[PDB]
Amino acid sequence: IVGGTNSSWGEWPWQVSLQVKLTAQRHLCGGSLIGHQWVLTAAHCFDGLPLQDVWRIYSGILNLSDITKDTPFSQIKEIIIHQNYKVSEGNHDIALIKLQAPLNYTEFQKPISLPSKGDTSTIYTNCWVTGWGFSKEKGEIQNILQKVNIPLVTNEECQKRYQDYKITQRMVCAGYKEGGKDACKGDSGGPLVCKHNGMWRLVGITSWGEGCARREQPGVYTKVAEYMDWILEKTQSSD
Amino acid sequence: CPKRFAALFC
Ligand SMILES: N=C(N)N1CCCCC1
Repeated sequence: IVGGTNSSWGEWPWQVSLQVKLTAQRHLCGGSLIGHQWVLTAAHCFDGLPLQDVWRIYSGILNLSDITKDTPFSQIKEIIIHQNYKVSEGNHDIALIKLQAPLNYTEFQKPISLPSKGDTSTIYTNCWVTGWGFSKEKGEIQNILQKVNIPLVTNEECQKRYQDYKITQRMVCAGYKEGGKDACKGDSGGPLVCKHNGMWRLVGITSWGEGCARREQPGVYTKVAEYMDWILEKTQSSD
Repeated sequence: CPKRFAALFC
């Protein structure tokens, strides 16, 4: 996260860190707990290995440097990548992770609310993006979970900034014209959440953009509302 | 995965 600030405990209790351990352990992506055994993230987080014994999923963690050998983590039972995701194209950048065991809910480990299958965001005037990603282009992972407040931008205005692609109704864009606040490398798969009437809810999944926090280059997010039929079908079927 | 995506190795 570029231009953000350090979060406090309980602000973002759905945020998870998706890490891999081979010989060394590293944070690769964000994710959102959406149910007691389900995490929602980006499909592109799995380009590279989908052999899921490598993954360690940390929840209830605000500061990564706080992680030790004894810190509990979740393992992966199943990975469900959207059947129409193609890495080169970038459409349908969404994936579900089923955990090997359900998690007990606490003030620091709770699911984010999901939108209904057909909303518009114009009530979403207060949106935030979180993660442990770089604080600048060619930066490094941040220890304390970062938060940043970013305005949503219309797909028409987003499309102007990206003539090379492809801005569909299944994407949502957010950013500042002057730049300086944005998601960045390591923030993939994490939440774009908006607060409405005192309830938070998941509007987007951090996906792509040109560089980080550049002027007139907003962040592009998978629009969760447009995949709610898919999310319901896959999780009900698997359960 | 392409340059525009945010995974570390994209
Ligand atoms: N929002 C931006 N800039 N991103 C999204 C996450 C991948 C890196 C680029």
